[PDB]
Amino acid sequence: DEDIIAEENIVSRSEFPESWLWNVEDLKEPPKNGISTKLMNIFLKDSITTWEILAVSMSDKKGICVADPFEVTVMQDFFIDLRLPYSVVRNEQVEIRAVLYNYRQNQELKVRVELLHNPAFCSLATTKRRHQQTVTIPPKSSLSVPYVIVPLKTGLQEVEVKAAVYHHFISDGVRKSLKVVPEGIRMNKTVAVRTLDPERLGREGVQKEDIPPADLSDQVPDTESETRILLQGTPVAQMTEDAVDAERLKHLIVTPSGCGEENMIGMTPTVIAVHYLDETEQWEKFGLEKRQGALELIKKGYTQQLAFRQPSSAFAAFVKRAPSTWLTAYVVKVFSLAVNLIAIDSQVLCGAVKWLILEKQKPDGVFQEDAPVIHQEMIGGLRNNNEKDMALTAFVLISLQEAKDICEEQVNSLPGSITKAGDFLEANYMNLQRSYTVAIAGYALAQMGRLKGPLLNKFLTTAKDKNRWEDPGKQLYNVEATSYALLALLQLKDFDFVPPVVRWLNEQRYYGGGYGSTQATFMVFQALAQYQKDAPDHQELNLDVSLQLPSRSSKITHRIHWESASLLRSEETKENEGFTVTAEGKGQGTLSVVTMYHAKAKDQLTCNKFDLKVTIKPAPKNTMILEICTRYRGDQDATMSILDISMMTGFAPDTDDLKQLANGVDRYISKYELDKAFSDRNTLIIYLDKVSHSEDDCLAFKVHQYFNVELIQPGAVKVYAYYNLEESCTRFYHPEKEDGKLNKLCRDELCRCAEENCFIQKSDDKVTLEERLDKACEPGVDYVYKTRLVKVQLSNDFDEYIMAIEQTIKSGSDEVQVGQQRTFISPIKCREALKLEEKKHYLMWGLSSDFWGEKPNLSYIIGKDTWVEHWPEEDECQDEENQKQCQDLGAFTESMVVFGCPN
Amino acid sequence: SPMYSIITPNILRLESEETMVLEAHDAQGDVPVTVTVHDFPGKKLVLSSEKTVLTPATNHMGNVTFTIPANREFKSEKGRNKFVTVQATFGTQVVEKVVLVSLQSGYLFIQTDKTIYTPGSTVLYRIFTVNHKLLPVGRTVMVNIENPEGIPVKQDSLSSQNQLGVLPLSWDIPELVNMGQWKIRAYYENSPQQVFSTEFEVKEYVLPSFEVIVEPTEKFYYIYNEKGLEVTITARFLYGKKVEGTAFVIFGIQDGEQRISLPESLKRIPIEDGSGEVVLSRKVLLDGVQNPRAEDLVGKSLYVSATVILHSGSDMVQAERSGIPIVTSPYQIHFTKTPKYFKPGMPFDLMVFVTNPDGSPAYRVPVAVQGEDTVQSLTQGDGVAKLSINTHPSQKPLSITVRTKKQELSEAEQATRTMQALPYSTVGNSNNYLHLSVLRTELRPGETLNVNFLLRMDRAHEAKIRYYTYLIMNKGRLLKAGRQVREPGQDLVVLPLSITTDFIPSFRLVAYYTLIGASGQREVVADSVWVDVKDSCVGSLVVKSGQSEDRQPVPGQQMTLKIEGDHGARVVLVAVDKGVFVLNKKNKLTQSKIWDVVEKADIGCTPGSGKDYAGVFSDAGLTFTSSSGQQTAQRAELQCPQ
Amino acid sequence: GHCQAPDHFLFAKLKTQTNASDFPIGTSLKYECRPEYYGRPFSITCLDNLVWSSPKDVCKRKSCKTPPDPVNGMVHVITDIQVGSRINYSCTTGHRLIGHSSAECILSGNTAHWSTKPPICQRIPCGLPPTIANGDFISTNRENFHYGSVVTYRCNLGSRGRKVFELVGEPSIYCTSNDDQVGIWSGPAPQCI
Ligand SMILES: *[C@@H]1O[C@H](CO)[C@@H](O)[C@H](O)[C@H]1NC(C)=O
Repeated sequence: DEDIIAEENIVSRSEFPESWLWNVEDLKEPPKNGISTKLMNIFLKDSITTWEILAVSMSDKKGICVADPFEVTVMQDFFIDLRLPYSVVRNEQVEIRAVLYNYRQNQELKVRVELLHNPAFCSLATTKRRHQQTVTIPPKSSLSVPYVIVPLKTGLQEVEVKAAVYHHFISDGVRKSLKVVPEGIRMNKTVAVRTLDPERLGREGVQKEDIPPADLSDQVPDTESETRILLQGTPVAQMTEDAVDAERLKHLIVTPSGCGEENMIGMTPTVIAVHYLDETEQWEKFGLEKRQGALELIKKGYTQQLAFRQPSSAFAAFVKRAPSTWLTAYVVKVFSLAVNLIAIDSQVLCGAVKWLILEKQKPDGVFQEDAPVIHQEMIGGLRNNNEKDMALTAFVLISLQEAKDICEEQVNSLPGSITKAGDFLEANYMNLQRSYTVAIAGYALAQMGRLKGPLLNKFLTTAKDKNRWEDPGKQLYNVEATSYALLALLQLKDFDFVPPVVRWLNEQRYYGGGYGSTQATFMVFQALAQYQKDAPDHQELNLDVSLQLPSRSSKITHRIHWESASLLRSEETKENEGFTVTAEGKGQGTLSVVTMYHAKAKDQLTCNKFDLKVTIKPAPKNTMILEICTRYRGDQDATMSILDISMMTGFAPDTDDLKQLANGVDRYISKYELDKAFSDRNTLIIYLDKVSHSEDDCLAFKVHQYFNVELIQPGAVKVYAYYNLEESCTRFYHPEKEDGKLNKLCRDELCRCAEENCFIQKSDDKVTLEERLDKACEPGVDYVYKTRLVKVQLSNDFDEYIMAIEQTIKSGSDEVQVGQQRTFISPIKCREALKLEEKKHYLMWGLSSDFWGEKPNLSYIIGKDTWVEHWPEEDECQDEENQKQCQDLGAFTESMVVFGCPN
Repeated sequence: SPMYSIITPNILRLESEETMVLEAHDAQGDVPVTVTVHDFPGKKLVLSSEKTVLTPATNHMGNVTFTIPANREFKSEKGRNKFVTVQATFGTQVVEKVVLVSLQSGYLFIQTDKTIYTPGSTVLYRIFTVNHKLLPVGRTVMVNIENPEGIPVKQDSLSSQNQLGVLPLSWDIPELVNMGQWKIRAYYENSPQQVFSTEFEVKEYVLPSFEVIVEPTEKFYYIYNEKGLEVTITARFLYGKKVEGTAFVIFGIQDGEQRISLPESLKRIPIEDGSGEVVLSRKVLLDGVQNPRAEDLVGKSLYVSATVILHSGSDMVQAERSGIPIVTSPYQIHFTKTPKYFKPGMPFDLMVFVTNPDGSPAYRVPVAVQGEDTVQSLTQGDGVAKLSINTHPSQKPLSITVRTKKQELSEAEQATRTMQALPYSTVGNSNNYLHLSVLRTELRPGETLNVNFLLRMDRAHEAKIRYYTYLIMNKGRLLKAGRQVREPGQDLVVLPLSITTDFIPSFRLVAYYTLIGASGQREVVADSVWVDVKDSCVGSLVVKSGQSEDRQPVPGQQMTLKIEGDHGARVVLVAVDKGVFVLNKKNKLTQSKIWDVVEKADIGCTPGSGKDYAGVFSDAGLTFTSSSGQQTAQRAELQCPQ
Repeated sequence: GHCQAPDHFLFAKLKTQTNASDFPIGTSLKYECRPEYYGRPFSITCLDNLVWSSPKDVCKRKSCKTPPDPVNGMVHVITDIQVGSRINYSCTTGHRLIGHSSAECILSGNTAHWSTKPPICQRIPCGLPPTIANGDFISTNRENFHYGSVVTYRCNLGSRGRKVFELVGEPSIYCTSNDDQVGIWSGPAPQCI
């Protein structure tokens, strides 16, 4: 044009990030009055907007600080705002908008605006021709320029528009991106659910699983898919019997007093109460201040007990009384358990043990009581048995084995005495008549691991109902014996037998702490503590899972443990493929495989709630009449609605006709557009109060063409509800184009743009022989045929010419033999320029990109590079005006057939 | 009878520096002290490592600073609570207390670059790893990313070591993705129980051309106002220029989580110079709902949805103001800053917090307690007003009713609330109390604060009090410990207290004196108070313009940026288009949120005082133990009672 | 009569015959902006005062586009984006640069396009963690490791479970780099014995 910057010289603004300046900076500046100051020279991006800057500081002294936001307003005097949606559907015709803003106070700008040509889009801008308008923008205003385009190839494409003003330095451009989504909808297809139990469901403890590819029958070609695999471990907890409520154990705290016997009777419940509450961790409901007090009581009991310790290291009731074997053994048994609690002198303990062995042990390995204890209620079930040799031998032996680890490396005669007594217990075991003795000697032998075979069977079969070891007599003996038996089971690690026993003990509701409750209390709480200590609360979980994907030679490894049970394993693959899962180890897993893809489902595209019919008709310069009829789909009439109307280029509504609508009831048009100039209204919005759901509500107005130009763009009509823009309907209108649709050629799911020239530029300039020869010898040119038009099949859109090929000059990638018919497709509107009629002959040539469908069934398309030249009939060659043409045709034909090209 | 006492924080934390207060009362010579920490129960010898010597001229008081090492966490999600045994020996005498343990290592904060993302884009996020002192620490941190359904789709384990407490991170949102609210979860390796989280939205969107902001004339609605709800619509371009267009506006009533639209409230208004007005009439409001009584609508909210459409018709932007309360009164009264216990015969200081229906603090609002005349007060900037009342010696609970005294309201529109306080119980009814009075408000670092110690007791034993022991608790730890001296006959003494940046956001001041009371009986009397400090950064961070103000910068032009901060610190930056925040302004990182998270993590559960000395200590988040047997109760609970 | 040879602007070019020194009154000469610059085509005329006309601001110099903020990277720009200017790229921490660090503002003479392409800074990868006997490491990630990833060791408990051996020597370790290269482990500490 006149005095204007060229389009090619304009570099459009491409950068529109939503976030940036992710920079990291340290302040090294020496402080002036405690404040360091760094200056940052940065680069503002292309976007016109206010940028908000948030900073966070981290210091090794002052810590973390979140600064207040800082705004920078980025703007120009004249600029383009290109408004594009998030995503557009492939092959569907849409209308985008470019809004030019001129904010200059007193100055109006004469503007040239141009849309660039992209192969990915079908527009009025061709390869050799631009689409450009010239519009005037008043000071402090804006102007919207509609563009109608059809997306072609999927993926992320680019839309670029440029603009420059006349007689000024002002210019601008916008280059954005847009996602082209194919037809369909996201659908989640669940592939496989596989339960993993390599122990139960696996062979050789190993379970391998085969997972096939997803169905994806209705998947859209070339679209992506994502397969997601989840490994979920399942925790299996075993019920552990209820621990004894600490509310019942409150009475077991007792201040130790009295002489050598009573002191132990009082020390007993306080010692075992700690032991149990420590393992059961019930102190919280018991209270934490009580423990140390109890520890003081224990220390007291021990200290007082040391006053009854004789020079022989043996213990007896009174210092004047002969030493008691059982009492000393029980003192050992208690102090052995008290090591975890209070400080205890190993010399006193191992000394008592040593005295026991070197004094009270008989040559047959039997321990004997020379001086019986005074309290016969503190010995428990040792009474009435008559088996007391065995019973006492067991008791003492147990007391010896509890003190072993402390006294083993001190007293040399300990293991000797242990095995010595053990032989004696072993030999006489099978003759036991009373369950109590079976239990105590049972536990006695179990610590040596010497309870095996027949003896163990005798121990197990003694239990009534496989729960309780009991004899006829007082209950406490049966409880104590059952406790001993529990210690025995736990020593031999038989957990199958255990739970019915513990269920019975707790069922007795015996918390101990009464007259002669010493043995019962101590042993039942020792046993019930060892139970909870050794009781598994879970089933072992170790999972070794491996994944073999045909797309990855790399081996995928995942290990699931019992602490991992909460954690979920996730793996993803973009390729749909069958894969193998190799699982091993204990535990129960769950495997889920689910794919997400694109479905071939149709249509998915429609005007949801709105029916819209647009009719543009010539009125009886040029004046026409645009009529819009609409009806809402629903049970009620819609609320306030919007009619967004664009204009065919060079058109404007009749300013007079608008007022009758605007002043009419139920219709509203803003005064902004009503008092606006006749020129520069290409966009008019009619606000409707309602649209009927029963019958069509229609309206019409006249449109004048103030500017005559070639190839005008169809106008658009968009109806929508104010609360929802997503639900709408879009219609186009053109006088010479059907339904406002642009010419585009589509078969299957693919479409190509028809908006270019129908064929090669016609003569003149008159074509010579060298021209045809050189042009047809171009490496790109594929086929050259001499043809005859058989029959013209017209349609609503595309014309199909049936051409029988009479000879093949040049052959392309298509295999076609002489005499075979072919079909040529041309856009309507090019039919009168082609002026093709039947029975006449023509010469055609084209490229390899013009084929319709796939080999070897093809249809030909006439493009801008397609050559069509009428071949005169033989009788018509005699005419004086056909001479040069016929000579050229024959020449070209035989030159091409016989000699071919030199290149 | 020399008495040995230990003061510790109520709850102990792992891998955090804790302090312990050692005291020897009425002793002679230099007393050595050894401090040991063990597992409960049994002996693991967690930290024996702190040894110190209490001496005269130090007035027999000393610090012990230890950091407890972490077993990490074996079990479990269920718990349960773990305790440790703190034991201290002075030369002979043993004093021990078992303390509850929280597994919290420190705080974690997550910053995302935007508030909303698109499928096929990248989410940039930083993780700030700090301790309880909010100082930077390198540690191991577990990170998870949860989809709307809750399934973590990505989990890693990272180390912030040598990163200076900042972990830069990124995640690529897939192209085939579930739309909704996505969540970034993170926690320390040693503490899976404490999880910090952030949200971000995935949606199909485009950045708009302009923004819409709707505002009511007032932030509530008065039920009897005939004018109805008045709403002003403002619509401005991103570059600050006003707009010309047409707006659609409609109202609605929100009750519970259920919303009900008002069909006849629909209005179409023109937008001129980036402004517009619309009014919801009381008639339409009361007609929309058939409930005939108007007063039923109180306690409900209103919402306005405005949709602005350009005159080009190309761009359309919607905005909403929700939670507009329908109230009988502009104000409400809250006691959450006032202690629930009083010292009989001593001045009781109430702090009344008056707020607007939106939660914003009211400014300059007259309040009083019936009854009547002598007391009156105006609400300050923080929205809190002080009312101090005299106290009767009686044991009857103090029932206080506070009302707003603002003029022009009909008393129907006056806000009222009733509280009750309970008498502090003393030892053996000795009637010996202690009153801590701190008056000044709007306190800032660098200021000094006079603390008034008022002693109440018979003058027979008054000469035996030569000191008060004071403790400054902050951020769940012990900030300071000290001794305020008292000469015989001094009933009210003053302690100057320097205020550093270490008192932010706020602090607690506890104080106690002990003496041998009637007939060889040891009495320990204590009191506490809570002081709010102005919320701010410890240091300073400013980002401003580096050039003179001439005109706006043009796209593509360079800009010099000025940053003002502390020496040696590391600064992380982000720049966001404001069109983004039009769509989502939620979950943005703010210092206020940080201090909020800290103030929610406080172990002190009460504004001050207590039912007794043990109550005073425990409520203020402290434990007091003595060789004479006087000690606090046991808190087994991790959270604050409610 | 007659205006002398016109002054040399040198940022604009005349392509047409200048065979003469003394030009007459009212004669338009066409000055097009030099290829190093860009501006609208204009024409200068004699004032009739023997002096040539003054151009308004028709012509301007050029620049090469907008430098993008790359993913996980910092762009240091000194001076301006004008032709012949240099800008630099730096990955701050935990990433290696693939590309050319120094970038140059260019003139190909038809149009300007950056000489080097924006580099990519990628997270520092690490090899397999050091393997020790009798014990294993636990993590959700095993096969593929990236910079900053921390792994923790443990000792195998067998089946029933028992305390076997002892965990010793700093079980937790992470990937790091003391140079910009493939990452190496902080230390090969752990043992189960
Ligand atoms: C403990 O003593 C140190 C000096 O050794 C002092 O810096 C610190 O402030 C004291 N701690 C408290 C809580 O007073």
